[PDB]
Amino acid sequence: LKQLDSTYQETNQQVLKNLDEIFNEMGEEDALNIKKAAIALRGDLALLKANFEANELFFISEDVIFKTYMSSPELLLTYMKINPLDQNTAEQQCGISDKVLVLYCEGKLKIEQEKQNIRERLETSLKAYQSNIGGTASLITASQTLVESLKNKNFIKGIRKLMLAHNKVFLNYLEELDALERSLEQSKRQYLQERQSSKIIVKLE
Amino acid sequence: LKQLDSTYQETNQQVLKNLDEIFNEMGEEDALNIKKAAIALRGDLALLKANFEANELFFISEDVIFKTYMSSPELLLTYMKINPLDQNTAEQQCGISDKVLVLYCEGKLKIEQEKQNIRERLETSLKAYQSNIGGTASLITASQTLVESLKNKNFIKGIRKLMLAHNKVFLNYLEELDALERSLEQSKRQYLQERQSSKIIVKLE
Repeated sequence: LKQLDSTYQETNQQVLKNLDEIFNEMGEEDALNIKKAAIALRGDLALLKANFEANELFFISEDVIFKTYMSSPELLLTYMKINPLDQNTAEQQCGISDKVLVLYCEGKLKIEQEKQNIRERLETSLKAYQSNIGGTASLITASQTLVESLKNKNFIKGIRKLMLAHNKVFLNYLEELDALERSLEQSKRQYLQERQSSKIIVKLE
Repeated sequence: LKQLDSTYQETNQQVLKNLDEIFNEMGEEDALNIKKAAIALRGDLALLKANFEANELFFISEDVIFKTYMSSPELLLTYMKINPLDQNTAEQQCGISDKVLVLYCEGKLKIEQEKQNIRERLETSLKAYQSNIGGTASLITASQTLVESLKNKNFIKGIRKLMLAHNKVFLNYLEELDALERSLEQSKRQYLQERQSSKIIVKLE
């Protein structure tokens, strides 16, 4: 049982952690729909958690009963001697001359009372579970699909964006060489100007 | 760029990490299909990684060129003075009386050579990318869907299994009280036997 809890509680935290990842008329109703589902799933999980915690509290106190005065007939009858029933029920159901048989009768009633207390708690636990489980499951499935979808988009985006950056670097080298080449043709043009000037000047004595 | 890498490389590791989660004729071809897709995605990612690494190596060495002898016409012409072209090309394309114009001609050729070297590398990078990206994307989507699906099944299983364990605990208390009650009726039956014996014996003097 102790293990089953830690598994349940990691599931619980992690699903909630997933939900924390958050912040035309078709997409309006969707954008709402997502966050309505998130608060709906927080509620669901809160109710299921409280219900598991209620049972586990009951189990601790109940286990002690089955170790002590519900552990054997002898201990039951000793316990009933010390803790008799309301004279109300003892008159009506256990009105017997034999005091020992009264003790047996009271023991039987106490067992029936405890059976009932356990039945009631189980039925309560089943209803809490049953009224949240189908919606909870759907909502977990929905949000995992969202987690998946976003991660997936980000993995692929991470590959594209680097590739586009690499292409920009390559194309930039080409831009730079074009600039360098036009700048060199211009330097050539000025050299040719300077040397045709120098030719003319030197010729003149 | 440095950032874009770390994002890409987390994507890379995490997708591979996902794949590490691993180990009627309809389900035969599926069970194979999953692991064939996994090795197919390892290959894809290995090729894309090598291609990004090849470019980033080239960028380091290339950036130095554009800082040094491709940074200006003056430095180019100084560099060409020190490192002239093969006399092969210099004869055929730069056969000029003016040694300075030969230097300009050679500079222009060197720029054209570098443009070509960059074009070739870009086209190589585009082909490596283009021949793996569509399959890689599909396969990432497929495996995320598997990651999602398994997690989802385990979250919900984690809730059911605890609930079933709680129901077993409740029902066990009921089993125990039934046992206790039959055991008490039996203790009563023996008391009644012992006391009817005691009644008979005491009466006899």
